[PDB]
Amino acid sequence: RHSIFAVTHVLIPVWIIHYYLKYHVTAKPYTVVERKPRIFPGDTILETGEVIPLMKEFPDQH
Amino acid sequence: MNPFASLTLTTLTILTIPIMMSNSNIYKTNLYPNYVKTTVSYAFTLSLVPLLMFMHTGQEMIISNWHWMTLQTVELSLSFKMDYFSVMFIPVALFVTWSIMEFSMWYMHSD
Amino acid sequence: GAHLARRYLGDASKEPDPLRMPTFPPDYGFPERKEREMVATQQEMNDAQLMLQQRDYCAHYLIQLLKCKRDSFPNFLACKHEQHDWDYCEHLDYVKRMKEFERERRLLQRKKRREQREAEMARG
Amino acid sequence: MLKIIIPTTMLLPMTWMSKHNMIWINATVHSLLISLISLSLLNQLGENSLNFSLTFFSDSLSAPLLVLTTWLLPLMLMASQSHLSKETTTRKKLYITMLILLQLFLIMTFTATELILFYILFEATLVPTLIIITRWGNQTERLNAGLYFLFYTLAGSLPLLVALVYIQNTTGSLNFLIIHYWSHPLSNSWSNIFMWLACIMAFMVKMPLYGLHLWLPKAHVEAPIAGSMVLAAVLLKLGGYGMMRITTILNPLTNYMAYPFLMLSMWGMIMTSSICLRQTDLKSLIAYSSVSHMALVIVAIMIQTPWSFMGATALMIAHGLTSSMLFCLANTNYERVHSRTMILARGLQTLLPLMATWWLVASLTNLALPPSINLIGELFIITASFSWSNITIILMGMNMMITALYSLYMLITTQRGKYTHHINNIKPSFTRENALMALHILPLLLLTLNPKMILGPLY
Amino acid sequence: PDSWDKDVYPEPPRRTPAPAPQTSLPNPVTYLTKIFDLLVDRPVTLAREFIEQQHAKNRYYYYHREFRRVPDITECEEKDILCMFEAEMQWRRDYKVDQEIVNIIQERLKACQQREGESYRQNCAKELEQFTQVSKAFQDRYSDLGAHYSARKCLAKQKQRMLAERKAAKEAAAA
Amino acid sequence: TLCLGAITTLFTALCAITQNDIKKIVAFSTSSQLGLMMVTIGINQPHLAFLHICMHAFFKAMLFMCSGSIIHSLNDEQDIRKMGGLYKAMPFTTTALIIGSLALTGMPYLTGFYSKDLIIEAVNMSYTNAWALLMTLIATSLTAAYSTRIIFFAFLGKPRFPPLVLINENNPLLINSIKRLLIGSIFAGFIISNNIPPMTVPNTTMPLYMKMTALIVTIM
Amino acid sequence: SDAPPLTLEAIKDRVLYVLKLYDKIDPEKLSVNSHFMKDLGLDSLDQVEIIMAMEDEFGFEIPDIDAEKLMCPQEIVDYIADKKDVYE
Amino acid sequence: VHIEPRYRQFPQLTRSQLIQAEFFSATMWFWILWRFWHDSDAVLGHFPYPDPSQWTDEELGILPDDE
Amino acid sequence: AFSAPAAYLTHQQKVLRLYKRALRHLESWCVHRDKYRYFACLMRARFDEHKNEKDMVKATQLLRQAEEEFWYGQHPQPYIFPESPGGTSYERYECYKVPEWCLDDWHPSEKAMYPDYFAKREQWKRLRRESWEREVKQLQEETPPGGPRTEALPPARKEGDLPPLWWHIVTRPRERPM
Amino acid sequence: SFPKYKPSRLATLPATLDPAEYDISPETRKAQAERLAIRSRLKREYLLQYNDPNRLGVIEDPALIRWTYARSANIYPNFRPTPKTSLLGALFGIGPLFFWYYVFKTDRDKKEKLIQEGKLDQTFNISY
Amino acid sequence: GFVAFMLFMFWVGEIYPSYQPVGPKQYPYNDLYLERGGDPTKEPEPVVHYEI
Ligand SMILES: CCCCCCCCCCCCCCCCC[C@@H](O)O[C@H](CO[C@H](O)CCCCCCCCCCCCCCC)COP(=O)(O)OCC[N+](C)(C)C
Ligand SMILES: CCCCCCCC/C=C\CCCCCCCC(=O)O[C@H](COC(=O)CCCCCCC/C=C/CCCCCCCC)COP(=O)(O)OCCN
Ligand SMILES: CCCCCCCCCCCC(=O)SCCNC(=O)CCNC(=O)[C@H](O)C(C)(C)COP(=O)(O)O
Repeated sequence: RHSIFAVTHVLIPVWIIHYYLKYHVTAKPYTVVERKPRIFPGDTILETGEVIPLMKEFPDQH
Repeated sequence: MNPFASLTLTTLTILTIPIMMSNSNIYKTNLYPNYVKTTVSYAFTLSLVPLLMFMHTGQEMIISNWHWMTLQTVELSLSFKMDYFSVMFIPVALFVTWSIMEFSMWYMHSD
Repeated sequence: GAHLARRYLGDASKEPDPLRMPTFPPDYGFPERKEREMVATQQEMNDAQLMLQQRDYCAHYLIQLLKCKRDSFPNFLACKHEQHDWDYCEHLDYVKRMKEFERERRLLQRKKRREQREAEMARG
Repeated sequence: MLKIIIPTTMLLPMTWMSKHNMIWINATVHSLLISLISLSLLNQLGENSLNFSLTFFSDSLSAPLLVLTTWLLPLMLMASQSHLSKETTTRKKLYITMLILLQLFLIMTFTATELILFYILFEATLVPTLIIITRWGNQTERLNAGLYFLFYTLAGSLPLLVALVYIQNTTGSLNFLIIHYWSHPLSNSWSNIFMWLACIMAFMVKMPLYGLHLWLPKAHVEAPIAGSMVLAAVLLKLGGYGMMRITTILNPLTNYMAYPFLMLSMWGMIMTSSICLRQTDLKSLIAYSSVSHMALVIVAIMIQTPWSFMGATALMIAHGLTSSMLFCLANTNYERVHSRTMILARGLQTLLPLMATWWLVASLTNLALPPSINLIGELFIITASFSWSNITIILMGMNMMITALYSLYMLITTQRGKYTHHINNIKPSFTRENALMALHILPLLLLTLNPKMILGPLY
Repeated sequence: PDSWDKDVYPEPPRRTPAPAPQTSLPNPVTYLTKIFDLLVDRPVTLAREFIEQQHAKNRYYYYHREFRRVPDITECEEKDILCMFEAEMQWRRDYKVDQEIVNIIQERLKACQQREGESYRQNCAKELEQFTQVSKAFQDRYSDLGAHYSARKCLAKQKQRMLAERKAAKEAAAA
Repeated sequence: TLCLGAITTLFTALCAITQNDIKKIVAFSTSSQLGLMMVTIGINQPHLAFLHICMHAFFKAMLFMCSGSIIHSLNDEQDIRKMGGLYKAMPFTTTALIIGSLALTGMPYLTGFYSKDLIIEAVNMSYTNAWALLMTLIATSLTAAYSTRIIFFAFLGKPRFPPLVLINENNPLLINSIKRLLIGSIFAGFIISNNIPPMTVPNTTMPLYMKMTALIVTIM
Repeated sequence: SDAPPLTLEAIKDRVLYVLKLYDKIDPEKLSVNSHFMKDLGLDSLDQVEIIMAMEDEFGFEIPDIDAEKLMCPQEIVDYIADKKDVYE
Repeated sequence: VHIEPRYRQFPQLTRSQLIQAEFFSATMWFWILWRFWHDSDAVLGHFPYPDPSQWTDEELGILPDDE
Repeated sequence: AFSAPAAYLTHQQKVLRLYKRALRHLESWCVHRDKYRYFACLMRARFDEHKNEKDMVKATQLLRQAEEEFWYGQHPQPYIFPESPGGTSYERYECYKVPEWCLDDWHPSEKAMYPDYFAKREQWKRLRRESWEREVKQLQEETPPGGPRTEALPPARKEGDLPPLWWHIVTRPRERPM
Repeated sequence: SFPKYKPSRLATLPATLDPAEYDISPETRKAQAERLAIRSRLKREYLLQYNDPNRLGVIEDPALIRWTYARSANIYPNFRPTPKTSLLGALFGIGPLFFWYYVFKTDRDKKEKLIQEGKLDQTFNISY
Repeated sequence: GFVAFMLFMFWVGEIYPSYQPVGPKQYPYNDLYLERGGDPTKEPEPVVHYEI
């Protein structure tokens, strides 16, 4: 009975919402849309293995 | 699936549970204000996580979960924007509300 | 600043118009002007999704600052050199804009002197 | 459609052969069952209407109105049995018979395929209402009210009848399907102008349009509670529905014949909302609020757009529910203190907390709080009006402000402050009254979850 | 998922960068993500697997209704009520389908605007152009019809537009 | 938007400096800060305005709770003319309200600094209405003016409350809530400022007197 | 909690406390029954000032029509007790 | 913690409230001093403001008035 | 509030009320106690300067310019006690005041709780019922035929009488009812 | 001596600045006595019913009845068609109607003739 | 008087704005022609910036 509050007010609601989003909301197009991640020079793309080249050899005004 | 959407919606959803319990026995007891304050504190703690995700990768989202009605060419859906403004303001508001409810437990004791 | 006093209280015809400048050709007083170059390509800025107002001639330093912030996320006190470099590049851009303002006002004063004094020697 | 009509007709011998102490129970139970059965008409098609037979048809415009009528009968029975307790058995049965006959006429009116049958039932609804007002009203003014209720209606409807028969002489039919499929434009002539006026002014009087509305405060104030409930919730809408049917033959004349009515509706909407701010009688305030909402409905129908028609349908349903609830709320306090003066009984939140909650929710729906269907209809009408002309917002927004100003005003006057000291007969709320308020308010809120069911044919 | 057609609702190939840690500090996002997985996603997945197992034991189908093409209002006689009725019903169905086409294009536009972030003005040009074309065609077809629109009124509007275009072309051939 | 914000912030700050109810003074302070938010919207700095919203929430809520603790201790008295020397009698409340007033006035490296300091610099360094800029600077001075009024009248001097002293702030709920928002009002500015991506081009080059203008007008 | 419930003894003690700090009143011959006019030889202005001092003492002000006729400490104690619902 | 009224005397104080108030005042002051020691430019600016008058005509491209 | 008003205020009463208002507004202007004491002594001296004026026309005109000076120099935001008519707690607890007759409408289950309280309530109701007619008779006896002249009420005068019209004064809800 | 306060409709003259309260005649005192007597007689009439143990319900107030009746039902019988009432009715009842008609008709004429010319920018306007 | 004075002074401040002694901010690719709405098929007029 010590943590009975966090299992009925947090764990149960997040079970229902995650089930609802994962299997019902995302079953239709464009219901959950994220902006694409930022890509920087030198990054490696996980999906295709592509590598973005670096950025044009700064004049290096140090 | 990305935990971002589930956590952002759960933070908002769990705030409504005491409103559903307002007709229960706890509402007639003297433990109701503490229960509301604890719910708000838990909501703030949960909302801290999407903020960390955004500060890590700049993650933003829109969730159109429930389609309400279609007016010929205009679709009205229950949609939530989870950009920088929302995911930054929600924890700040929850933190302030938590402090103010704890303060109200003492300020309004004899009400 | 004092430029506002000169334009509003003094002769405005001798003072640059911030909305309408430069009016003199960029190659007028210079024999050879090197065109300002850009390091970051259009695709790199588009993929970084910087902002349409952050896509200036200092965008490459901003890109490295953003990448460094993302890479060392927990340590938010690690992107100091990149922040300094971006700030320095923006400061140089602002100094260039101040130089352009001063150049254009000097050119306009010199133009007024030459035109009205060749008129003065042309009226007698 | 007879599956609704015949049980309603059977309500009459059932109440006339019931035991003296069983009339209310039987009537309430069976009217509720009839409402449940009528709830099946909400399954609508889109393309075309449900054409049961040559005589009766159901549309996405008719079905919500029918359901509202069948639902309003049990609420009226519940609200009537308190102040009719001392009445004899025969007169109680006669009162219930008037209510049943009114429901029967309204149900047939909303589903008639042919315009003369619609007109005949439309006039037939007058007689039970007149009898109810002039026989069971409380004050001496009721008689005058009855006269005002009668001759305002007939002076509008008698020309319509003439126009109707004239139309059947030239078109050959008054069947609404034939009228809609074989519709032809109206030319710009004096004869066409007067036929337009004859086709429109009866529904204008029924709305009522500002300037033709003087019968409504009298009739709604002097009527008993069930009379006021049916007059505000359903009878006014007889105008709107009628207009939505008859404007199909009035194009393109309505393009310019509608200007005086639009000006009257917008300005008089402002005027009646302002009148609500200085009103000593609590029922009169509700009546004038109804006038303002119906003015907005008139604007919606006159501008002839799909968004305006949808908004008008939604606002008609929402206002019916809200105005009926407000009249019942006022009647509870009237039966407490036997006066309609708004400032007599004050601070009632201290003495009746749950009834205060009911008052608050009714006031919120009256001022169109989102996402209630009241605001859905109001916003659709306002958007269509803005498309009609951008300056309309100036009036529309103004109306919104004044509406809130009087709604909360009512709420603040009767519920807040301190109680009147000498009034010591304020008993706790009965279960009947609380249940009546709940049965008003819960369907209104549930309609928010499925708004299309009240958005009409244009959805 | 494969529930919807990817040609009707397209999306770009979804490039995501690989994590490139630059500090020895632990990443709280990854630890919280693992906790969320283990305590939320696994039980939800198990419940869904049970529900899908139950659905598999009871498999039945529903069908999309196909409507024949009937003659339209153009080849209906003036007072033939039956042909007019069927043509009007077909026209109403076509109007509904056109509304849903506009809805699909608007969904594409909205999803593009959200997906592109700060680059939406340049990277959603194709969606904007598609919506412009569809919106213009829809406005030509159905605008200004009014409260009681019918296939006859749409036909009259199209005939008026055709007359205007013919007169414009005829006077352009004279210049 | 810029002109509306400027007139709002200066008018409300001007009203605040003569008020005697503590809640009224803090409410006029809230109105003035909202006017500042509107002026930073008007110079095309929406992210800076949002940052000010987040920063101002902390110390304005803390200031209201400090006022509430004072009111509750003095038997529901809200007039500063009847609040005497509470500096020693209510030490934690005095500390919290001092820190909140310092955050409100833009004391460096506090929550209000990272927001307010930047807004003033951006208004100083933009093509802007001259009257609006002057009004914003005057309102910045008036902010310190009414903060001084609150502190001086409520905490300094000799007692002016009724002789039956009921002063008691030793309740864990009050102390803990104030403490939480106090830690917020001290560190949230730095944390949030360093943990967000740069959404603006920074003003890196400006004359020194223009750099120090906000502090100078506050000192005045 | 809030202030302790008020008692008649406390009200009387505080009224006499305030009166004994008034310079125009002899502290030792002042009684709860002393008339301000007949026994203490004060005038109407002194009575107004005494009423104001009592209002400051108890944090509430007495209307003039009531204040005009409080002519002895016992009358003030009774008025305060009746106003603040004190019975013991 | 039970605290009583005192009637025209300074109220009774606890040690906890005094130590917490002092601790948080000291925390604020230490934070300000520490940040100013490490991030002084944020108040004082980091880059020098140029003087436009110290710029020659050659580097700004102004001819000597005779062309 | 407890005293019946008279037809008019005497000159002495008007002068005293002006003195009180002026002192209160001076205290509003002079926030600090020592300064207020100094200027209140000055006000008292200036006020005593004309205490022994005999010509009532002169005293009346002096009162007139005193009122004019007060209206010109009053504090626009004077201090108000929290529960005074302009105060911040004026009618704050009015919503918690419930009339005693409401107790008659309680369900018998509600009255099953608190048996002793309702026994004493029945005793009080019996007292009021038994005293009403004597109160009415005393009011009729003591009232001049031309109706009452003021709103003052008489006390009880016999052995076991109660003062007429006492019930609603005695059974006030409370000042802090909840 | 000091600047004088002048009253207005929404900021009335204070009692202490009212000369009528300083120029007192015996008839003024007797009128005040009559006013107090009327108030006292009404107060006794009210309090005899308020404190009545056998009284249950509402104490009907004839003043409230008169006020509501005068505000509602007594108005038309006391109305007389007058140039003042005729002009006020004509103005306040008809002038706004033609004002709004002119405004809306002018706006719609502009919009319609601007649609005819093909210059209104109606792109993306498909809902109405 | 206060409101009229504020309106007049705001109008004056609009007539005589405040600004810094700088030239326009410069952007690389023809003032970001493709970024601000594109239309990449019409050869935009080249905006060239030079060092100073
Ligand atoms: C209290 C509220 C009651 C409800 C109010 C209902 C409002 C109904 C008003 C009807 C609106 C318009 C009616 C007819 C449209 C035009 C009217 C006329 O004024 O317009 C001019 C008409 O020209 C002249 O003005 C003739 C009309 C003047 C004679 C009529 C008397 C009007 C005086 C006002 C009487 C009050 C009416 C309401 C009584 C209660 C236009 O000139 P023209 O385009 O060439 O002719 C058009 C007609 N054609 C095409 C058939 C040829
Ligand atoms: C609550 C009060 C409401 C009052 C409503 C009164 C207005 C009703 C509208 C007019 C009523 C009678 C119209 C007749 C029905 C029209 C049918 C028709 O088309 O007949 C016309 C004939 O139209 C008429 O004759 C009507 C003329 C008016 C006769 C009665 C005059 C009464 C006063 C007139 C103005 C009042 C009407 C509008 C009042 C608005 C509401 C106050 C044409 O027929 P033909 O003879 O074949 O001609 C074809 C070639 N052109
Ligand atoms: C601070 C903001 C506003 C302040 C401005 C106020 C200006 C006021 C300045 C001075 C006021 C006067 O001169 S006041 C002039 C009034 N003149 C008289 O009163 C003459 C006759 N005397 C009496 O009637 C009694 O002695 C009486 C005095 C009543 C005492 O009576 P008791 O002994 O029976 O109490």
